[PDB]
Amino acid sequence: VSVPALWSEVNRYGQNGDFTRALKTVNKILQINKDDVTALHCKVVCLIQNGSFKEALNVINTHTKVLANNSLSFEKAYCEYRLNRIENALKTIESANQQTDKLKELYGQVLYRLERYDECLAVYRDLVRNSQDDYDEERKTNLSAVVAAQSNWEKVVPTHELCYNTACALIGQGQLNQAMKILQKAEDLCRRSLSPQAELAIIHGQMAYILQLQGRTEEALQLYNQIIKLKPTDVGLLAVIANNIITINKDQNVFDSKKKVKLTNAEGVEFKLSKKQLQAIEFNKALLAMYTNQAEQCRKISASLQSQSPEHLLPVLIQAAQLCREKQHTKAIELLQEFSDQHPENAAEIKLTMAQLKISQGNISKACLILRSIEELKHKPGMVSALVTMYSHEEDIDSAIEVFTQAIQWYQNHQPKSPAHLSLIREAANFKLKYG
Amino acid sequence: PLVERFETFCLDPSLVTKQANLVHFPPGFQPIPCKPLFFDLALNHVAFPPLEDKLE
Repeated sequence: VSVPALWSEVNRYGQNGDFTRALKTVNKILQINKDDVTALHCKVVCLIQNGSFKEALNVINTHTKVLANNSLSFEKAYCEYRLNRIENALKTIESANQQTDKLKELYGQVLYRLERYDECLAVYRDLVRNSQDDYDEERKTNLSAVVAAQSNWEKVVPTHELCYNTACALIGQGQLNQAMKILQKAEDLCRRSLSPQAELAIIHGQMAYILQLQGRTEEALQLYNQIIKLKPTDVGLLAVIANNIITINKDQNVFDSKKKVKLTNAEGVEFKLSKKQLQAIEFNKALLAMYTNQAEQCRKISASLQSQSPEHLLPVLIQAAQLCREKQHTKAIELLQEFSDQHPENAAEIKLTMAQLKISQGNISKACLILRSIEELKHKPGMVSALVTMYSHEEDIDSAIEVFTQAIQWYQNHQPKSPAHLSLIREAANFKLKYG
Repeated sequence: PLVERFETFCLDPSLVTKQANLVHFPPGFQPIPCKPLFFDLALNHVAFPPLEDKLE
């Protein structure tokens, strides 16, 4: 059959939409002639569209000797990225001779998968502002997803999909009341759309999160159970819902907690979820192991998490909890002490826990001493109240009034005439009245 | 817990007995929000090269 005839059939079938028989005639062209770079480009494109990224990767690797010229940089990078080989895809995109729009957008997706939200946000801003196409709403909701992730985990102040992502961003920013209203607006936009229930399942999964945050635990649990029973096809959403149910259950529904944990560790979960989400999952299952007498695996998870130095979730406390549960917590004393010493920026909450441990049975004076050592939160009305009542327990009146004086002086230096300031002055005045 | 009560001057005499309740010990669980909706648009960019140079 004449080669232009096969090319015309290939073009017609490629614009038709299906690709299997297009691949069959492309490889017929290949067996006709071995040295047409367009034929192998069509072959790798057909393989990518058919979901066989490994086969296209193998073809590119085997034919790299003859490819040359422009090279299949974008196709190889996309095959690596879809094969979770993000690290190699980074240099595959970076080592390309020329940068195209497809390469830039693939690079943005890879950077999102790398949690490098700054460069990903910049490149996707450039993508939205520069490239115009038929999926501009998809680009908008992807940029909104990036900013929502950054605001939720990196602590950065910033259609139903875009509304849901805006609700996610509001959740990250700390707003909860208007998040429910925006999620209801997105629920309306979804309900008018399909009349495909997984897109409503994720909306309800985010709704139940807000319900749990505000204290409405029962409705959140019912929503989570109904979402789980609806069986959405996603895997990351199931992990998020499962660990939120973990947090709701705490140490009560351990039998369902094991089920949620087994749903939390599935195939592809480590790639769909962020690193912060995975670390919080590790923290949650370490907590569950602690509450389920599993100590060795709890310690293993805690050590593995500490090896990564988490930004927000300090796991040494869990280990301290371990040494508090087995009643030989004298080692925990120096453990938290040295952790606070090595990490002055995180020492404050560690010493706050240290104080509670040093009021557990006795040695209250040392507890007050380590409470005083927390300079960051020293002049707070609650902590000075605790110090005053502790000092009054053993009648250290002078220490209590001197604590009052330091708190008052610091408040005068920083925020004079505050309502909390005047409350402190009046409380100190009446305490001195009732204690000379 | 007292960690979430760093305001006012409640007497809360539980602080001097065993049940101090200064902080969440054992530490509390950490729920995570659902991951934002992201779209793999790069699947839309894979297509045949221009065949106009090699058609009939």
